[PDB]
Amino acid sequence: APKAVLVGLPGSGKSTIGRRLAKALGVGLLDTDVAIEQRTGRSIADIFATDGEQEFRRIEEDVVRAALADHDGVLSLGGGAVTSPGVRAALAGHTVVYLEISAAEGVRRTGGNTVRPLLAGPDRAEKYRALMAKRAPLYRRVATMRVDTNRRNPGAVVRHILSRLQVPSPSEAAT
Ligand SMILES: [Cl-]
Repeated sequence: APKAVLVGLPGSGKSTIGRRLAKALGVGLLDTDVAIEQRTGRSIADIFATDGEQEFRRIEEDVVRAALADHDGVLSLGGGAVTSPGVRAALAGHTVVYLEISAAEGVRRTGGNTVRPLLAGPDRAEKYRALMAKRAPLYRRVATMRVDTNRRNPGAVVRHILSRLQVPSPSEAAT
């Protein structure tokens, strides 16, 4: 079972924190979005377009269940997995770390390298705030560890998580 399943919105630093965390623990990193493409031979977009959302969500659910069963390291969950009731069921009992950010932090962090994001018009930011309103409540439901990642460096976020994922040395009996 994973040492940690990471969840959060775009902008939360999920990819960089996942890698860093796996590095510090010395464990494997498995990303469910990448795993779906590796198991199907098709892009996320292709599956959506041709089989439809519900079927994408069944395929993802299967992948996530397998990963929770078989992976021992860090599991980075794709952004919409938690909309699936079966995913939220399958997560129960696991260690689930929610990289929590505000709507405003997220907007700022997903603007890219352009210097004047407001000039492209409000639609991208509006769609981002909508997503957060739909996903955030689901992430708070499934979390076992919430981590405030607003204006914190990824290094400090990794330390925070490691301080709360400690494993005692085994007893002589255990050995
Ligand atoms: Cl680190």
